[PDB]
Amino acid sequence: MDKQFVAKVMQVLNADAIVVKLNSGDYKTIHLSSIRPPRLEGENTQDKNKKLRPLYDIPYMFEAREFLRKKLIGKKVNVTVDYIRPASPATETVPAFSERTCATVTIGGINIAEALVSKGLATVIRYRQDDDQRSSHYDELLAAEARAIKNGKGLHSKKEVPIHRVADISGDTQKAKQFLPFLQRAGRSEAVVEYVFSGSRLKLYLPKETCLITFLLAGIECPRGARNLPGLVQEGEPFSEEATLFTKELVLQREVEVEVESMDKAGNFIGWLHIDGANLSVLLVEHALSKVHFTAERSSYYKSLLSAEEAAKQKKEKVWAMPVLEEKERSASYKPVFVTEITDDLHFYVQDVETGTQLEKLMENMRNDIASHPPVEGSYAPRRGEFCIAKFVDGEWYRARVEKVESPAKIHVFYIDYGNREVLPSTRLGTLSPAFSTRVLPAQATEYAFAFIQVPQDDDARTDAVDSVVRDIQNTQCLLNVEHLSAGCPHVTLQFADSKGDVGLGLVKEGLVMVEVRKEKQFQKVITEYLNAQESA
Repeated sequence: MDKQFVAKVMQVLNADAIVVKLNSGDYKTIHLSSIRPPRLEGENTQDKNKKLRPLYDIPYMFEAREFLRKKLIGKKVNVTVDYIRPASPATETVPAFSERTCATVTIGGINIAEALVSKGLATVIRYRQDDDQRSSHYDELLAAEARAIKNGKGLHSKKEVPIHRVADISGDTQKAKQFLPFLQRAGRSEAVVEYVFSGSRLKLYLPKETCLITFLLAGIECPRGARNLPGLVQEGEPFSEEATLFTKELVLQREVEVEVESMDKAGNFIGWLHIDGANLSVLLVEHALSKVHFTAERSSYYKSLLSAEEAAKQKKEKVWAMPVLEEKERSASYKPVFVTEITDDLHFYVQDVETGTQLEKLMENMRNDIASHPPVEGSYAPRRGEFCIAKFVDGEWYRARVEKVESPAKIHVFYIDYGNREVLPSTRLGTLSPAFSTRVLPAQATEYAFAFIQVPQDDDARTDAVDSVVRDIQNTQCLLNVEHLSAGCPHVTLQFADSKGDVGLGLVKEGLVMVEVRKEKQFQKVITEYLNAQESA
């Protein structure tokens, strides 16, 4: 990093630091040289044990953060690094050894640290040795402190300390229901974006109600992120990361206006966010970082959304756009699994036989809980990627994940413990209680493919291969051995529980499928075995 540079302020980190974006595109956290933000170090706060919120509980911290935010957010500042501390001595830091790049930050001729100090919103560090590194405008900082003292400002004031009371109904369903009608009736409410969870979900501060809420953008579907929950590991939807950054760079810590239309089961309010005359839902669609949802159809913003989506789709970009390690010995470790579903593209789902009892126990517990607390028919509008419970054709409830929301009557779900898919009406869906989520029992179904064989490209040929497998192993216990991973799901070999005959090899024997050769040494023998079968077919 250079000693001097001009950079754009992306976030105000409390009262003594900011995050800037360099011309190179990199982000840097910069602390203000020779000043300390207000801190509660030295005072007892047992009354706030594990409930202390620095922004609101530290004397003058809110005032300092707001002064900096209003003056700098989204602006270009002139920076000159004065010194670097290898490890901050502050009591609370993350991590325990945290470097601090300390600089003089100026804009329009105003030294930011000097301005904070003059208002008593920061204090000047005193140095024991004249050789200690300090701000290059140190004398000006001390002059500012004299003014703060003279005028009794901020931390130098003798007046009663200003108290800040801020309610927080973030992701709280019962509390959200209490506020919904009021927020809907208020029309456009002023708010400050405090956090951005993704391209479309944010945490907002509403000054008029001195309350914090979580908010989801209406009328669109924004790409979801990665997952690595128990039994569910996958990359995020395309451009989920860029969408988040788009929203962060545009609205983080900006004053915006929001219209609340409804709320979801998680306590998130759903509505429209307006920033400097623009509609965020429309902007995301315009930049091809989200798509229009059917909920937008009855909205006055529908035309703008369609126009944006039209231009985005024409560009055909963004949302509209394997060898393995060689090993000496081949795996060979067959374990009992229960094959539940065979897919049309010759893939299949299985459950671990060893945990079958755990799934049974969970289903009894969950279904008994559902029987006691029946989901309200039609009061649930699922969001893509959300977990839920779904009522299958057998009339029983199962854990599921929403994969696509076509309309209120057509919700595409995936039964996470079995592997089958179904299109159902929202009336046959309900919320999945935390007590029965993957936090308690992992998703039980795992997707696998046959190793060493090529899935027929010819529909009729593939259908015949699938029918054979369904007939031979669907809904039966088999032995499975993981051979290797792929760009998709893992490839395995299956053996019949009794004869222990290789299921995939059998498809080769019958001439239903061709062999897919692997180059890795561990498969030297098995590839010859498969190629021989193919020859004799």
